[PDB]
Amino acid sequence: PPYTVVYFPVRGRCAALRMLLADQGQSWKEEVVTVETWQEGSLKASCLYGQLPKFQDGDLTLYQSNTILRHLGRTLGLYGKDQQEAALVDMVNDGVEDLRCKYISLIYTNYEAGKDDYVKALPGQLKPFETLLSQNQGGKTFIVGDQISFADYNLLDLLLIHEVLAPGCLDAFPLLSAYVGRLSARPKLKAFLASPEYVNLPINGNGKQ
Amino acid sequence: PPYTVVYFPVRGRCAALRMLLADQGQSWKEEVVTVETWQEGSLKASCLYGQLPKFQDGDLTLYQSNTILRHLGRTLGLYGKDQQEAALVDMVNDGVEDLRCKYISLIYTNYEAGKDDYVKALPGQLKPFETLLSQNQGGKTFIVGDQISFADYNLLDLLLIHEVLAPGCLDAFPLLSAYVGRLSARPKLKAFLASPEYVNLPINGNGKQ
Ligand SMILES: *S(=O)(=O)c1cccc(S(=O)(=O)N2CC(Cn3c(-c4ccc(Cn5nc(C)c([N+](=O)[O-])c5C)o4)nc4cc(C(=O)NC)ccc43)C2)c1
Ligand SMILES: N[C@@H](CCC(=O)N[C@@H](CS)C(=O)NCC(=O)O)C(=O)O
Repeated sequence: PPYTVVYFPVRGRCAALRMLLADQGQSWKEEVVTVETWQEGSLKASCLYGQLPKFQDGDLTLYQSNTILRHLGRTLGLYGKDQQEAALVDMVNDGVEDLRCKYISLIYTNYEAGKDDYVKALPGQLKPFETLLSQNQGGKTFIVGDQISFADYNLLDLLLIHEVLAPGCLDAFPLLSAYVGRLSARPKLKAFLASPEYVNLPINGNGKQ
Repeated sequence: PPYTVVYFPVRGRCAALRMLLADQGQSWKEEVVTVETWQEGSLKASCLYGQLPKFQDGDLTLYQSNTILRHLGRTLGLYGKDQQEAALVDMVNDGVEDLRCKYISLIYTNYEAGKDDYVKALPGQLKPFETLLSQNQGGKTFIVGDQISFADYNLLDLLLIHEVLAPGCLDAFPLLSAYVGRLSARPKLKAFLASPEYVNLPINGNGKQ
């Protein structure tokens, strides 16, 4: 198997790259890291920024989830068909990252106090991606151009975890909803999304969702 | 003039890309947006994510500073020599981003209370970049490979603003220090870093630093 994913037993910042790997018919080894292993200290100390995911593609070793996604996109043709489209994919993914940061802050540092304000503010954070969809072939293909990209898998995961956090949060965004259903029903992705290696994992690392 | 930058009269999220543009001998028109004009509300409602910088290259239009950086590096040859080096540059820029986010957070939401602990934690946040330099040509060329990349400009700007925040914070990191000196000696970049266009601006939108 060409790829190794080294992460905690969490969906987290690895859910999107896992989706990408599964939907593209790739195989990969999961190295699961428990609390005991991480506290041991040597794995962490070997990690560039002392964090996970760690990712192996042959004898290339990568850290940072967004770096990993861009890498897979580069080498599996999921980065747009020209340089202009590649910039657009960078835009979209960076917006996805900003919102994911806000989500992670809510989850890990302010769930009970912040959830109401967060759900009240969420439609403003989702409207940019519906605008994006509506300007690209009526939103009936992918988020950028007419072929799938790594930003699609990233945006999809962000949308799914938000539909967990605030159910019905996509009712006001018909295009984003049809987009979730369409990408979710792709066959290899569907299979992965229903497998135990996905369902048995919590979204996050602190029991909140 | 091919390029248009549309950001507040600040350095902020634009200091790096400007640096790159100046160092590559590029010309660009600056459109300056005051807080009064911003607070009017129209330009903000036309911004994809409600933020600036907004960037125009021909009739391609971009938002997000990292998107702009990656686009400039893709089109100017500052994004590695092969796919592996591009992935390493990504890994570096994302590390830079994380630290930049911590810095932005401090600067805007907790300067007085949080500066002391920010400074105490800074060496561990810098140690990875010292390690990277030590494994690429003795730290005596660039952060990745043997030619400059957009990650170099973003990292340089990060280090400069941290030296202003924590004087001598590079005392313990000889390679990062010599790096700041070397890249700043580059002719076009030195010229730009002493010009009024750069010098007359505050590091951040709220004058803290
Ligand atoms: S850049 O101008 O420094 C910049 C950095 C990050 C984000 C942006 S922005 O999205 O385009 N945007 C403009 C405004 C930043 N800003 C402010 C200001 C003071 C307090 C806040 C609220 N806030 N902003 C940020 C980034 C956070 N945060 O914690 O992440 C918070 C809570 O914004 N004041 C400003 C004054 C000027 C100016 O014209 N000075 C002479 C410019 C920008 C600016 C948020 C921009
Ligand atoms: N910027 C990183 C963030 C990864 C991250 O913070 N992961 C957490 C998992 S909850 C972690 O590594 N925590 C361990 C630590 O910092 O010791 C990425 O995108 O990969």
